[PDB]
Amino acid sequence: SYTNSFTRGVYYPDKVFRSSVLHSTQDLFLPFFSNVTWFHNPVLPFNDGVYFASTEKSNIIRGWIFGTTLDSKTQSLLIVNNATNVVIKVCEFQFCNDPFMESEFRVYSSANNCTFEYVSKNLREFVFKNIDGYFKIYSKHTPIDLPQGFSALEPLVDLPIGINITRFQTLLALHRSAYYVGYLQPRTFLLKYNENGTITDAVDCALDPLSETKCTLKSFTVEKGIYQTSNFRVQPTESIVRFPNITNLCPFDEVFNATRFASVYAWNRKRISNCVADYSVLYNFAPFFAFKCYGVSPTKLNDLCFTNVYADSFVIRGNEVSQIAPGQTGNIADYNYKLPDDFTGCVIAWNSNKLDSKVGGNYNYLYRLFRKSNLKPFERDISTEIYQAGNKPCNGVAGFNCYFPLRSYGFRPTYGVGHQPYRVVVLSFELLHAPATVCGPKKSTNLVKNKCVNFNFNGLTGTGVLTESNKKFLPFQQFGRDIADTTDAVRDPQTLEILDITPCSFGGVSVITPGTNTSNQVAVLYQGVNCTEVPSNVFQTRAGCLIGAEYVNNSYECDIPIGAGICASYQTQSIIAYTMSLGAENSVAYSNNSIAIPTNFTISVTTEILPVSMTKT
Amino acid sequence: NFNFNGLTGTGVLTESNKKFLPFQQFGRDIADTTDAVRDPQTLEILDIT
Amino acid sequence: DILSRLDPPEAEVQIDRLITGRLQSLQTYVTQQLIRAAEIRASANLAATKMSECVLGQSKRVDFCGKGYHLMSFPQSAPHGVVFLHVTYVPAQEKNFTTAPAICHDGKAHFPREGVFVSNGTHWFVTQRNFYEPQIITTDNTFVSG
Amino acid sequence: SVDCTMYICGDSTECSNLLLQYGSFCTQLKRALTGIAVEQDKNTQEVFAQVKQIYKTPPIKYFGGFNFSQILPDPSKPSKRSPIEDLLFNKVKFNGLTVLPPLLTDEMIAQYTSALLAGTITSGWTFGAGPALQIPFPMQMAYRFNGIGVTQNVLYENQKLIANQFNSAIGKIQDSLSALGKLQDVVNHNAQALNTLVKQLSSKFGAISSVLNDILSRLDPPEAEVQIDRLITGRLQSLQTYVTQQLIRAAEIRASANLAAT
Amino acid sequence: SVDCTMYICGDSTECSNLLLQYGSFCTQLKRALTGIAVEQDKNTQEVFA
Ligand SMILES: *[C@@H]1O[C@H](CO)[C@@H](O[C@@H]2O[C@H](CO)[C@@H](O)[C@H](O)[C@H]2NC(C)=O)[C@H](O)[C@H]1NC(C)=O
Ligand SMILES: *[C@@H]1O[C@H](CO)[C@@H](O[C@@H]2O[C@H](CO)[C@@H](O)[C@H](O)[C@H]2NC(C)=O)[C@H](O)[C@H]1NC(C)=O
Ligand SMILES: *[C@@H]1O[C@H](CO)[C@@H](O[C@@H]2O[C@H](CO)[C@@H](O)[C@H](O)[C@H]2NC(C)=O)[C@H](O)[C@H]1NC(C)=O
Ligand SMILES: *[C@@H]1O[C@H](CO)[C@@H](O[C@@H]2O[C@H](CO)[C@@H](O)[C@H](O)[C@H]2NC(C)=O)[C@H](O)[C@H]1NC(C)=O
Ligand SMILES: *[C@@H]1O[C@H](CO)[C@@H](O[C@@H]2O[C@H](CO)[C@@H](O)[C@H](O)[C@H]2NC(C)=O)[C@H](O)[C@H]1NC(C)=O
Ligand SMILES: *[C@@H]1O[C@H](CO)[C@@H](O[C@@H]2O[C@H](CO)[C@@H](O)[C@H](O)[C@H]2NC(C)=O)[C@H](O)[C@H]1NC(C)=O
Ligand SMILES: *[C@@H]1O[C@H](CO)[C@@H](O[C@@H]2O[C@H](CO)[C@@H](O)[C@H](O)[C@H]2NC(C)=O)[C@H](O)[C@H]1NC(C)=O
Ligand SMILES: *[C@@H]1O[C@H](CO)[C@@H](O)[C@H](O)[C@H]1NC(C)=O
Ligand SMILES: *[C@@H]1O[C@H](CO)[C@@H](O)[C@H](O)[C@H]1NC(C)=O
Ligand SMILES: *[C@@H]1O[C@H](CO)[C@@H](O)[C@H](O)[C@H]1NC(C)=O
Ligand SMILES: *[C@@H]1O[C@H](CO)[C@@H](O)[C@H](O)[C@H]1NC(C)=O
Ligand SMILES: *[C@@H]1O[C@H](CO)[C@@H](O)[C@H](O)[C@H]1NC(C)=O
Ligand SMILES: *[C@@H]1O[C@H](CO)[C@@H](O)[C@H](O)[C@H]1NC(C)=O
Ligand SMILES: *[C@@H]1O[C@H](CO)[C@@H](O)[C@H](O)[C@H]1NC(C)=O
Ligand SMILES: *[C@@H]1O[C@H](CO)[C@@H](O)[C@H](O)[C@H]1NC(C)=O
Ligand SMILES: *[C@@H]1O[C@H](CO)[C@@H](O)[C@H](O)[C@H]1NC(C)=O
Repeated sequence: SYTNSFTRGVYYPDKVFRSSVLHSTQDLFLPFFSNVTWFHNPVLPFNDGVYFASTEKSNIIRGWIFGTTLDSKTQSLLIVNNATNVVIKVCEFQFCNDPFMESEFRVYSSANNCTFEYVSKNLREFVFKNIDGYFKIYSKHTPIDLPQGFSALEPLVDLPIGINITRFQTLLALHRSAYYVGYLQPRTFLLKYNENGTITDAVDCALDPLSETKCTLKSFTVEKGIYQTSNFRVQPTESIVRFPNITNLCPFDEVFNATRFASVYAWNRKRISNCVADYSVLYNFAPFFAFKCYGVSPTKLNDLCFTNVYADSFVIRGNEVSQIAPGQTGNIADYNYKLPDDFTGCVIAWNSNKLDSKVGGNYNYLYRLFRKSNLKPFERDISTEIYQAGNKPCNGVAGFNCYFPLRSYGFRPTYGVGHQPYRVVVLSFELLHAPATVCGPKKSTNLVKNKCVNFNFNGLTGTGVLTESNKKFLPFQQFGRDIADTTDAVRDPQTLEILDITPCSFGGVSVITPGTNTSNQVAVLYQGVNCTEVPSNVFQTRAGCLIGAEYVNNSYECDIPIGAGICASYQTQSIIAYTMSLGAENSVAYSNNSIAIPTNFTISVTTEILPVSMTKT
Repeated sequence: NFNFNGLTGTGVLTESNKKFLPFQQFGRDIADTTDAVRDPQTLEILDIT
Repeated sequence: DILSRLDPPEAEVQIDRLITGRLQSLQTYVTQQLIRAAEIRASANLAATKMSECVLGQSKRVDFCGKGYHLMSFPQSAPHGVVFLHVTYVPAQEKNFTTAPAICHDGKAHFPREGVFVSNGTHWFVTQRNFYEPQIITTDNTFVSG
Repeated sequence: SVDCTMYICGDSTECSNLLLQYGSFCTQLKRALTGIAVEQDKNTQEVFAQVKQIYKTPPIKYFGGFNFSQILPDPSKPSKRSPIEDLLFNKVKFNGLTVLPPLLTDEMIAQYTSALLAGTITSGWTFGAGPALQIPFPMQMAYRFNGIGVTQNVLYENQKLIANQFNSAIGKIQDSLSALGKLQDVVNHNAQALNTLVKQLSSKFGAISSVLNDILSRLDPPEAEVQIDRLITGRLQSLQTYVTQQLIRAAEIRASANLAAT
Repeated sequence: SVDCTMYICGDSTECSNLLLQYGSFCTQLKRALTGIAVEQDKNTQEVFA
């Protein structure tokens, strides 16, 4: 259900005293004229405070339960009140799922680790809130569906508990031999204090189109006139990020498909240039066996930008792929190909048995296994000088202590894993000094028009409505600016069309009132807002859109001036708009031989008031 | 030079004729400046010229 | 709070922020009073001018000492200013008559010395311009030229 | 009218909580500018709205010779301006800034002027003190010469000469027009203050940048609060300069409107 | 009249370049003082001439 509150759930925001002072406060209240659920039970949410009213001469409500889990294994709050007085308590409980001679208290069956103790028709109101670990309760008991009136609630307790609350329940006294639940929202009120210091009236701000006013003037009585209270601001929808196309993919398609790879000792080296790089070819390309990326993650390859993308490729034995990695050793990684210790590239490696595995031995791929000292990172050595291990110089003849430095793999299809030829490719980035280079690919986003949108046109970030233009750029210019140097037109990278940009459509909001001593009807003017972009009586004026007043064809004396010849009055009641009357119409009976002469006169008396001084401060 | 449980100020303390609500410690004139306090021990309202 | 949770080299920075803010606000306050002070002074100069010209004399200036023809004014004091009570002459109850710029008699042109020639339908008289009071057309209230 | 929050911060919402920490400076700007806005419509009413009824001239429009067609409205126009008024009007949105329309349209002002012209040509000065009293215009001119110490026969015997000489003398006024620099200066002074107010947003005031979003994009909050606070102070000073000058300049146009009403 | 650069910096190149980060404040200062200096000669022509 949902009952309609009137002006309920207003409590003293704090200590402090205060006499006749229309004080403005911001805090957690129950909004005026709110939708409050009705119960005659289940676990209810908390979310931010609770309003709790009830009606009944007897006492049916027998405490509350609060907390996060409403169960054991964690501490919770329990508030009961027998015929003695209120008992606050905070322990770890075990609550009956249905809690309720003249014997009672079958609510819980455990009270461990108690951290707080305390002992000591009709409308009984409560306000519950929980801020910075403090659980506040306001209450008042006033004797008489709820009625209609105002009554401020005073603090009851101050409880330094620390407890978190997200849900709560209620407790009722059964028969063996009606309550409300609201919630609080951050609102602003204008509170009227009497000379005794109590709150006698209030105004809900951010509510009616009117009250939106009582808050601006800091009063509960508004005099007739027109008041500027707020503003209208159209909001943008959707976020469209436009960009160019591609131009060039920068063909990985060869380096990863070269029919004749290179032996490891003389490994090929292809350097990417300024291009478009789409690694979505890879991560979702072949089946692969090894793909490890050291500098950057495998998914963020399409949102960074690097200068030089080096690509190495070769073939090696199976169980040696564990050596293409920063800081390793072995006959292959020692001196055939050495990756540094601060690598930033990305290693890919897969099996290519069926493509580079011929029967009878395929002796093309060599791999050096003799050298003076280990290699340098990214260095290359292709010599064929005969090794020398002994002490007698070789003079370039194989034999004793003079070994050829190059051997060849084999690769017959009938090998086990770890000896079949694997193909390895490695990527390596480096950003020397370039201002910008090959980056990831750009995700477009279409392009809608005639809508306030959040746009980005390849770096140009802004907000506004996009419309077809009539400007003509030069055939090298992307966007235009107006006088005072603000962007007002762009060119779409893809379609090459010029589009104008215009902010949303804000403006002031004014409230037209006949005076609270006449009526509570009101009309609202949205200043220079078109009547199609505002979200009966809608009237368009050169000053904006007037809503809530009827426009008539008569002409009266101006009462409340709107602007551009339009005034408003409270006559015909209701609220209307119209065009002012300057005055009557007199037609003098002029002729070339007629005169008018007075035969009587009156003595008239008028006053004029003039300020002469001010206060000396 | 006075301090009433946190309220720091300067001025002359005199017997008042205001009546606070039975939960209020002090108050603030129009323009929100403290002009009266309650003594925590004796529970009497004093003006602070 | 600034001199209790900061060392001297750290509290100076926070005090300068308060001085700058409060000084800016106080300097704005005094500038706005100079701007308003010129306006009250200009109003007082107008009140002093009307005191001489409306109370100590009879003015012919149009709409300066009330609405109508100025007869007299009386001052009254007010808390921060002055109130003038303006007494004016206002004509009422006009009738139409017929006029002529001059009268021909003996071949000569006669003009009024201080009035206007009017006709009630059958006879011609001279009136004063602000109050209807006919007189007989004579050689005592007219002059001849041409 | 300037939107204080949109001028200083500009769209950003992290800024709004910081701007609230400077107190009521934005309230002062709105109150000060509203005072100007209300007075500018009152200035116009006091100069022109000095007539109760809207007077009209008779159809014939022939006042003993004198020819006033250059100052009376032209019935063959949508605007109903006079020939001379047509010459007079032929010679003279941003980041939170807006221009409000006047309360009185220029058609309504033209109606006040035609009422003053029709009252004067038919009843002289009598309608400003009471009821309008008709008198022939030739006789009105003769009283006016009497007021300056000239005997009234000088007009009555020379009526044609004075009317013909007047008609040429007024006719020369258009030649001197086809001057209004005092009216263009008012337009220029406000246009210059609005062009300067907007340009002052592209200033760093000694901060790392001049854009409150870019600061965050390349800096942590602890240091971004300081950089944004510097820009806020600078642009808040811009608004104080702007509003102070509008008040000083509005007093000058008010003194001019008082002279024109007098 | 006041030269803004001589007042603020006073023959200092480090300061003079820093003035470029404040925009057109000197433009406003020169026009404000010049606009009221021209009126001072007009004031004397209207009284005596
Ligand atoms: C790498 O090369 C192979 C073969 O050279 C390409 O595979 C072709 O696959 C498509 C899709 O099934 C077929 O339509 C073609 O006929 C195949 N080529 C041949 C010669 O038959 C493969 O597309 C290449 N890689 C990329 C990324 O394009
Ligand atoms: C960017 O790519 C799009 C396609 O994705 C191009 O769109 C073509 O535009 C021409 C006219 O210029 C049309 O005739 C084609 O039919 C369009 N193609 C498609 C698929 O719609 C666009 O021209 C490209 N932009 C540039 C600058 O080259
Ligand atoms: C002066 O006489 C004229 C007529 O010559 C009066 O004007 C007319 O008044 C009647 C109403 O009584 C109107 O219906 C006519 O339209 C008027 N005529 C014109 C041309 O306007 C006028 O009332 C008389 N004035 C006085 C003060 O009695
Ligand atoms: C001039 O007008 C006044 C009214 O303004 C006339 O005086 C009134 O006369 C009537 C009729 O005798 C009385 O009932 C009123 O009491 C008088 N008013 C006042 C204020 O005394 C006066 O008679 C008119 N004069 C002429 C010559 O007609
Ligand atoms: C704080 O303690 C003092 C005593 O130190 C209390 O003073 C008593 O006040 C009552 C009246 O309220 C007197 O009848 C007693 O005689 C006082 N006692 C003494 C020793 O003077 C004071 O009431 C206490 N305050 C509170 C709020 O309980
Ligand atoms: C114009 O005024 C004159 C003077 O009042 C009027 O003439 C007199 O009228 C009275 C009666 O009202 C007679 O007793 C006199 O004998 C008249 N005098 C003369 C010299 O004849 C005259 O009637 C008025 N005209 C109109 C049209 O009212
Ligand atoms: C009032 O003056 C205007 C000129 O300012 C007269 O209108 C012009 O009259 C001449 C002939 O004398 C024509 O050639 C022009 O074409 C007329 N101008 C227009 C705009 O029509 C007007 O006739 C004068 N009125 C009187 C009653 O003499
Ligand atoms: C409560 O508010 C809802 C809208 O939120 C409305 O539909 C409903 O009718 C209201 N209930 C009552 C009892 O007014
Ligand atoms: C009232 O309830 C509290 C909490 O259960 C208990 O401690 C107290 O003894 C009760 N009083 C009586 C009279 O039963
Ligand atoms: C309460 O019990 C919990 C375990 O359920 C324990 O972690 C906590 O220390 C206990 N509190 C006290 C005060 O003993
Ligand atoms: C309450 O829950 C929040 C998470 O929702 C947690 O961060 C916070 O520490 C809790 N408060 C207490 C007092 O345990
Ligand atoms: C409370 O206020 C009423 C007026 O509403 C006044 O008559 C009464 O004296 C006040 N009570 C006290 C204790 O001041
Ligand atoms: C204002 O209210 C009072 C009663 O409080 C009433 O006498 C008066 O007529 C009202 N004024 C208007 C303009 O309605
Ligand atoms: C509002 O927009 C519509 C088009 O959507 C246009 O026809 C209308 O003239 C606009 N109103 C104003 C006041 O500009
Ligand atoms: C006002 O009159 C116009 C014709 O001049 C007519 O079209 C329009 O409907 C009228 N307005 C009302 C509200 O009757
Ligand atoms: C008097 O006015 C009429 C028009 O009403 C005009 O025809 C006539 O010429 C005028 N008489 C004189 C003498 O100007």
